[PDB]
Amino acid sequence: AALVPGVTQVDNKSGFLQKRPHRQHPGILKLPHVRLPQALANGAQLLLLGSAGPTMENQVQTLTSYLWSRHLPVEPEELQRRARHLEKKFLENPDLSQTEEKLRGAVLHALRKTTYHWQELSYTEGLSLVYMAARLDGGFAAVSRAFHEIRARNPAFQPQTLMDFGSGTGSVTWAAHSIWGQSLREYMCVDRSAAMLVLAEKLLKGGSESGEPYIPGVFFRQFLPVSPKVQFDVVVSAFSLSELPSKADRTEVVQTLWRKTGHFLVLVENGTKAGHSLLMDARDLVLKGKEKSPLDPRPGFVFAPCPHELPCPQLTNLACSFSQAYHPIPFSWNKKPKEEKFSMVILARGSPEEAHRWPRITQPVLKRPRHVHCHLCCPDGHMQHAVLTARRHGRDLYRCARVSSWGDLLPVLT
Amino acid sequence: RELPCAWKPVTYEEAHAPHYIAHRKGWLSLHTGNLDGEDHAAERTVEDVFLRKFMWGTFPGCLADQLVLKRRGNQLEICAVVLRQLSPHKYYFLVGYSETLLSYFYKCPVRLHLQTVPSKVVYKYL
Amino acid sequence: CRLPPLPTIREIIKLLRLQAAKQLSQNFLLDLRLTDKIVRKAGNLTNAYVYEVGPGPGGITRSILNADVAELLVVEKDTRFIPGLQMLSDAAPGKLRIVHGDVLTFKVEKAFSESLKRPWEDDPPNVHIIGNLPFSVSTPLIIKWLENISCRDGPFVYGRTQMT
RNA sequence: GGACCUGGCGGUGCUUCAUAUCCCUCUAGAGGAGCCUGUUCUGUAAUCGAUCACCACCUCUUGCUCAGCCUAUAUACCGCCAUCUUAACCCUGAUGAAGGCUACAAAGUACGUUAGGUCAAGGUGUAGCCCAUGAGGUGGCAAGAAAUGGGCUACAUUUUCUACCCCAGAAAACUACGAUAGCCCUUAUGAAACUUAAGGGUCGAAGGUGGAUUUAGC
Ligand SMILES: C[S@@+](CC[C@H](N)C(=O)[O-])C[C@H]1O[C@@H](n2cnc3c(N)ncnc32)[C@H](O)[C@@H]1O
Ligand code: SF4
Ligand SMILES: [Mg+2]
Repeated sequence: AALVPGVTQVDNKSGFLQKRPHRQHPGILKLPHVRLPQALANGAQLLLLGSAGPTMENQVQTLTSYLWSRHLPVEPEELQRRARHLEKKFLENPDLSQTEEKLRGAVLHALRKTTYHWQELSYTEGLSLVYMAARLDGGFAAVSRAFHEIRARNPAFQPQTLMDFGSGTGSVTWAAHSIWGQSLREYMCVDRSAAMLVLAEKLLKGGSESGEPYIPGVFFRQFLPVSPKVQFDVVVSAFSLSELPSKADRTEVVQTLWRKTGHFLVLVENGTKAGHSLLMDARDLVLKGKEKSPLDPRPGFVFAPCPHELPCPQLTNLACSFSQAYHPIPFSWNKKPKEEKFSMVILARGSPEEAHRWPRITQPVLKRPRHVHCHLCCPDGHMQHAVLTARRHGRDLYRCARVSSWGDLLPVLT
Repeated sequence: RELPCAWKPVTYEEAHAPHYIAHRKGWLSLHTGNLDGEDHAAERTVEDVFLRKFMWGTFPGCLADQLVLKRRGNQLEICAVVLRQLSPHKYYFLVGYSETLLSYFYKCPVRLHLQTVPSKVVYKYL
Repeated sequence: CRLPPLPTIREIIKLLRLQAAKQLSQNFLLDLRLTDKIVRKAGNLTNAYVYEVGPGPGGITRSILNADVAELLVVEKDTRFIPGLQMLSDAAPGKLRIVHGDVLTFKVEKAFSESLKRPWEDDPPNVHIIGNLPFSVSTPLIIKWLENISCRDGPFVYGRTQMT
């Protein structure tokens, strides 16, 4: 509990209260509506000029819904447990107490239900175009929010090396140039699908197979470089680890990315239970280092969004996601601004900068007459459902909560 | 064990779709309210909804197929299709009960026309 | 020292604007391990001044740069690899001097400082030439450099410069 | 190691063409005004937010009634929607992998899922504050500018007014055309009309045909 009525008070460092209004209190991390660069927008529209009819709207909606509702691959352990349970249940039933071979077939038939069919998506040129038109803006917005976290809290950071695993459309590269464009000199992009590499190159050349790149220093690769010697300043993986077919692949990929991380490792996934579980698996992997004597001996910690390194309090049943609003790319079906729901985790080398860490709001703040509802993940490792009022917590605390929003930090001490 | 190893009867009413109501199906409720110039359509609809809920709750698991609610004058005829699972004495008890209760709730001479079938009369498998 | 990745074959094809693997008309050593073997066979280059020729993608360039050379002079004839070599130069500040021109015609006697010129009778004068060039141009160069040794001019104004 | 079989080539190029959408052509509009929207930036102690809400100040107190609260929770169920998953026979090759057609015919025939939304209480619960998430009062708060995204009137002569419903008379580019622009007043409906709608008067603004692109069509 980071909020005890009457005890906890605002942390006034740099005199923000006296020298600044409350809407610009340090814990504000809200990003305005995200608009894509004109270059990327024109390139995407030019590349989809060939075929942007009614079929494309249906395909985009279907693909987006399929990606959003897709579950993690079911490992053999849970399938074995389910099979044993259903086998016992069928043995109990006199009608279904058939022979073993017949029984096993019925259990398999019922397991075809109550389980998710995970299928690898083979992204060809057509499916690459559909995924582009369906997720370019959303990925850009999510990655922009993730990077804005780092800047807003650490504006002295001037990266020179970026790597992107599962770089499908170049969204991470575009955001990184839009943000740290004056210090980055190389953009390593990795993708097993050749069609996406071609599409990203074409987009970077203004939607034309021949042109001059908007962003200099981009490298495109199909295989993940595996070597601890080459260490990047920032490593990013956006909506990529969910494509891997098994937990072992996620384990090895996350270990490699952490080994090749210099300052920051950013993981971004859909804001569902599956993505949250995947990101917590990656978090527990990185935090609980198992390498006996790695080349880089620096420790790691969670820079965002968690104010602690304990197991997540929401991983039992619930999730933890954030929202970023953005202006969708102009199309025959994109009119109104949208909201992207995504889960994120940033792991940084070294140790926490100070001990005055602040709670994170993990849910929309609800404003009501003379009180505010905030769901706060405390640095002690617990959630707190807080109703802030001026009389109980103080005028400054109440006003700071009044101006705060989803994904902000509440500046409290003791 | 591992993933690649792994990798409904309907009655005539149920089988046909809503775009066949005047082509293959008919209307379960039949009354003059919806005709041009006639009034009290909403009252008839509310009465119909209550009738269906009550009849399904007073004959649980007995109704094989949907009710047919007919209206002639102030008469109210509930032509129902039920099963032969319940005892006939209980059927007679419930028939008298429902007739009297609905007659006194709607202030009209209600009447009930059970038709028992051995089992659900399936048309297709969807 | 953090260096950019070695270009792959596909990047080379796109850089040469060939769009195919059949009009390459060149052979590239894109294994840093063999290049490190070569530079190992070139001797001990610590605090040495190297004059490299025919870098191309730059595997030999990277291998020499990992060794603690004092300054590495590159002569490249293609403008299309100068961007990659400039990125390498940015990665290693002050140890890479890229020059556009022919290796048959470049004048090395002015390239390095005059304090390295050691007498002929002494040991090799702390300057080294390393080269993985096309076989159609490596023979005129060795003939020319043999003539220079006979006259003790050109790259051998510094003394008995070793070649690899 | 020799010979052979099925292949796959997520294959690579060329000649022909059906080559429909999309091009081009044709026509029709629109794109430049004056209404709105959504965003951003700037600025506010505060919200250009639907009496209520917000900001700055104060007051009340066991009170209304063992009070009171349009508070949270469907991330409690239920339900209403929405997302995703759910062959046989007969011949040939020595009875090898394997293969099987000729028409004036030569073996071929047959329910679960969801940090989903929706209590702008469909219902049943669960928690919150209860000298303040309750009840009052006094002031203030009724922002400013671009942009880009798109639903919105005419620019006049094949025009406008009158008669008429197609054989008429006038006016015509500065007393020309045009406003669903502004202001005032009447009527309608309602307890209530700056609120909403309609009519009359006032007014007679831009507009002078708008390129790239670009919107439609059989
Ligand atoms: C669908 S994209 C996700 C969006 C993308 N990260 C972005 O920035 O918008 C993920 C990509 O990762 C690539 N990928 C999946 N598994 C991989 C693997 N094992 N090795 C290399 N790339 C892989 C796929 O080709 C896929 O295109
Ligand atoms: S901030 Fe807290 S609730 Fe959210 S993901 Fe991190 S540990 Fe979990
Ligand atoms: Mg107001």
